[PDB]
Amino acid sequence: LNLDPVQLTFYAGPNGSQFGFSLDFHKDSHGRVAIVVGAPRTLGPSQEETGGVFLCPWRAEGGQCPSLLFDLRDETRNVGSQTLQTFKARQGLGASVVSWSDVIVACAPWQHWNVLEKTEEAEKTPVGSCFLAQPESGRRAEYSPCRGNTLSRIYVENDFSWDKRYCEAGFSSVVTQAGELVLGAPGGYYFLGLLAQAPVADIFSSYRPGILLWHVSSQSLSFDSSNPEYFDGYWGYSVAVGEFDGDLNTTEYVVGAPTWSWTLGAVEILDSYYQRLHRLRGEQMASYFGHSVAVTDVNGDGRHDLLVGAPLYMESRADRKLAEVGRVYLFLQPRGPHALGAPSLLLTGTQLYGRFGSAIAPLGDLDRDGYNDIAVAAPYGGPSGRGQVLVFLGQSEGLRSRPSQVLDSPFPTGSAFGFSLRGAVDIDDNGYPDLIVGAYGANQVAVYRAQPVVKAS
Amino acid sequence: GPNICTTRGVSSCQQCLAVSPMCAWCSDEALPLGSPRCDLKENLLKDNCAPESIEFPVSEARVLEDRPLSDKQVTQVSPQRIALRLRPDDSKNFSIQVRQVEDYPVDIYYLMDLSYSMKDDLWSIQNLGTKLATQMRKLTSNLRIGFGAFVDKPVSPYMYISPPEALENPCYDMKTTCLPMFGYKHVLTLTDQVTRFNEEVKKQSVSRNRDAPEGGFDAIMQATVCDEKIGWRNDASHLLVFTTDAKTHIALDGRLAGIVQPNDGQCHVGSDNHYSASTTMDYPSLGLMTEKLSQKNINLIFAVTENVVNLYQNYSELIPGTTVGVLSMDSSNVLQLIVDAYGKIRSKVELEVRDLPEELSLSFNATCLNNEVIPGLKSCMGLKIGDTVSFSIEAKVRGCPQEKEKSFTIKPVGFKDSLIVQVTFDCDCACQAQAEPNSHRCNNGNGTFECGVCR
Ligand SMILES: *[C@@H]1O[C@H](CO)[C@@H](O[C@@H]2O[C@H](CO)[C@@H](O[C@@H]3O[C@H](CO[C@H]4O[C@H](CO)[C@@H](O)[C@H](O)[C@@H]4O)[C@@H](O)[C@H](O[C@H]4O[C@H](CO)[C@@H](O)[C@H](O)[C@@H]4O)[C@@H]3O)[C@H](O)[C@H]2NC(C)=O)[C@H](O)[C@H]1NC(C)=O
Ligand SMILES: *[C@@H]1O[C@H](CO)[C@@H](O)[C@H](O)[C@H]1NC(C)=O
Ligand SMILES: *[C@@H]1O[C@H](CO)[C@@H](O)[C@H](O)[C@H]1NC(C)=O
Ligand SMILES: *[C@@H]1O[C@H](CO)[C@@H](O)[C@H](O)[C@H]1NC(C)=O
Ligand SMILES: C[As](C)(=O)[O-]
Ligand SMILES: [Ca+2]
Ligand SMILES: [Ca+2]
Ligand SMILES: [Ca+2]
Ligand SMILES: [Ca+2]
Ligand SMILES: [Ca+2]
Ligand SMILES: [Ca+2]
Ligand SMILES: [Mg+2]
Ligand SMILES: [Mg+2]
Repeated sequence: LNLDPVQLTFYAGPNGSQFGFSLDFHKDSHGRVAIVVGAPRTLGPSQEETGGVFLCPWRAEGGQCPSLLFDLRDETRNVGSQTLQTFKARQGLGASVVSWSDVIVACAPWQHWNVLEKTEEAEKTPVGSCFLAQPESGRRAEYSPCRGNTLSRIYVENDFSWDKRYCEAGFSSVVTQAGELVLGAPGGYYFLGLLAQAPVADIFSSYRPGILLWHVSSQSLSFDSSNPEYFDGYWGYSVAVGEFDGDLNTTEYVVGAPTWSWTLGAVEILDSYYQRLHRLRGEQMASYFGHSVAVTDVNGDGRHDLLVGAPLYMESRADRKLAEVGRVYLFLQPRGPHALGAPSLLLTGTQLYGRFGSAIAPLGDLDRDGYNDIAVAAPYGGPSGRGQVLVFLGQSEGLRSRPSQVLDSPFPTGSAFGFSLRGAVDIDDNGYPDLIVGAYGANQVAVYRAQPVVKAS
Repeated sequence: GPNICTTRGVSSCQQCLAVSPMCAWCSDEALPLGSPRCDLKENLLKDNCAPESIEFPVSEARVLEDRPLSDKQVTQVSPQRIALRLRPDDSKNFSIQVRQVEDYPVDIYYLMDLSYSMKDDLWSIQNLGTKLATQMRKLTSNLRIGFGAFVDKPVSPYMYISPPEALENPCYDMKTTCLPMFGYKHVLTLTDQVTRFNEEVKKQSVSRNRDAPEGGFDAIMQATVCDEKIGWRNDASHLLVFTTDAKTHIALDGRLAGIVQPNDGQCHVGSDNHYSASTTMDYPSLGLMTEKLSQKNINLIFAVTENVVNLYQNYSELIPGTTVGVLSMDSSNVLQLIVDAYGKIRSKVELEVRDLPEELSLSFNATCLNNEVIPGLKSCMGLKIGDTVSFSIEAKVRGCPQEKEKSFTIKPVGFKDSLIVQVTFDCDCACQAQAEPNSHRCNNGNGTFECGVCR
């Protein structure tokens, strides 16, 4: 119980804003720590849901936070014979947030977009968008790699090839250590899913206020497929990064496609040019294998290991009866150029409809025993069904089969305690990594501090 | 020699019968003074009591109405009426047979995928609809059928939201016309009016949405949990037949529409016959569907086209009790699943007593399909159509009620037939009719004379 469950800090956002739907740690420039929090149904001055982002500084007491201002008005712009339009109603700004260096990236997956030319159009569709902010300088930029100006008719004659109109870019997001932003777009290419990547430096430098449609020169998008296995696979529902080919110069991507091959689900590991290295198939259909993906070295051998979440996995029980509890899979990375194999360990939920594996967070080395640890969210788990987060400690063999600590939700029913999870950062500067937990249903975020031993309370 | 009949020292024939069922009385005037009048029948005959003068009532159960059980008015219980003659503290036993001759009540609700991909399939599902009515009608006369339609969650990016004409006509940009998009729509409540069901099904036409996977699992959930709307009957056997030509949306897909609230498993249809939570609540998970299908005792049948038959067979394994058929122009395959389903329907013969007197008390010996007599049980289980079970009932009375003429009922649950039992209490003697009051033979006309005794 070395994560103090009594001395909790609570931050809160507006009612109905889904404050805590996403979150991340932010180190300004570059010492003090703050929490960026997404609230994707925050109202704008107009009383329509545009979403918002909050930047909470560290305070033991917690409370309300300042809003990170973004452009919330719709844009209309005529270029040549075309009219380009953005629609921010219900766009879900703060559906995903991620901090890198002195920059915060916040995305609106359901921002709509349209282009008009004479009597024709591209169709009004959710291409999505991400907003980048440099909070100290006040600088702003945008990145919306799925916006196009091809008219409806052309896609019909193409049989809908290279159709990025429903991307929902920024559904998921991650930044590499080098500063490459990687966006998941599950609706890409007519719901196959795609990834879009660009250097944060180049997004800022190539952005021009009032353009709406532009090409970031160093950007890189994944590919369309005619392979039925990928159809409606939601490739990019979740995303992560790591080292998986033993070459520290290159960086690999981990992508979740939780409805791949007729809802079997799959996680793929690719290089930065989207050429796939390994594929992990789902165990059971409709389990949403790949809903979440985490990367960390849990067994201390210096090689990143893979954690995949299957929240809707149904477990076998007496009298041939299945029970939806959720499951998490651990894949240890072997030495040499060898590929990953079968799961080294299967962690399974206990509570019915609990959705164990819905979120997976690296905690770093929580008890400083030389092995990194993880936290797994069961947003509707625990005896009451109010939510639960389980801490699993790492070891030489992989991870422990049973949790060292179980954090029960302090919020009422429907809070979604655990839906978002982040750790591996020392927030109060006591030398020990802490954990933050979102409860978007209650519009709150809980901060759990690590105590300076393997303590209890 | 001596017994409870003689030791009581009874004054009258009536009191003699009240002592015990085994006692008899001797009215014969030629019987000497020393001999006892109230005794066993053997001992009375042994003391030269005339057979004519012996008063010894016997309990009996005469069948009044004994029509035989029906084959293939309807007789499921036999006998139907019985007259019970009981004397003080006695108990006569009788028999009753039950047979499930009548057809089982069956409810079929039909879910029609009416998205644009079903355009070329529309005839098939309309044919299948009316052929369901026919197939089930010839299996059981007690049928009630209904239907509803689904497409998908009417929200971007499933729904075309431009231009403004596309909301009222999704097929606008194809220069044709289809209906506006809807999640799930309940068209016709479960009803016996089959000819109306056939008319309505043939009127249906397709709508259009964007993505191949559809929202049929919303429809299955609502068709399961909206009892009063759909109109399932408590006693009936419930079949839910589901048609589609495409893959399906499952829980957690809804996040592409901004929907994150888990499916609460409750009914949200109501007044306008539309699933009102379609745009605000996520698709249901396989487990939640299973819970509710089991809870509401509904059998799900997948009637899907051949291109997704393996997909739904696979889902069928994750939802036990579910069967899958191939939807096409030929309706043989899916109708067999309806025949199979009926052939699994089992019923129970559970006896219940009504209007039983306070003084009467019953006990039952049951003989079910295994033909073994189990005492103290009044219910058999696992009956098919035509199967017969048997019960042995014993009616015991406590003393002698002065109400005399009563009657009670023994009725199986769910059956309309019943055994009526008329009860009579014979507490008097034959010589009590010929009573001469104020007779000068007994104390100067102060005492009555009956059965060879003064009062
Ligand atoms: C509904 O559910 C069924 C049952 O799960 C699915 O059918 C299975 O599909 C999988 C995936 O295609 C099959 O697995 C593949 O089998 C191929 C052939 O295997 C033959 O030999 C084995 C002997 O071990 C027999 O058991 C089997 O019956 C076959 O005769 C292999 O070529 C495949 O290997 C390749 O891919 C795998 C990754 O999956 C790699 O690991 C290998 O290196 C290799 O590249 C693979 O093993 C499985 O056989 C099917 N089982 C059955 C019973 O049919 C349906 O696909 C599914 N359908 C839908 C729509 O949901
Ligand atoms: C949030 O809004 C809802 C409206 O559905 C309201 O009923 C509730 O009281 C509000 N919550 C709080 C904490 O005020
Ligand atoms: C009642 O049970 C007895 C068992 O001794 C049996 O002999 C008799 O036939 C039964 N009565 C009737 C009316 O069938
Ligand atoms: C039921 O069976 C028991 C045990 O054989 C027997 O004592 C009793 O008389 C039977 N009752 C009837 C009504 O047949
Ligand atoms: C997904 As459709 C072509 O049946 O509306
Ligand atoms: Ca590498
Ligand atoms: Ca490792
Ligand atoms: Ca550790
Ligand atoms: Ca700390
Ligand atoms: Ca079709
Ligand atoms: Ca659809
Ligand atoms: Mg970070
Ligand atoms: Mg369709």
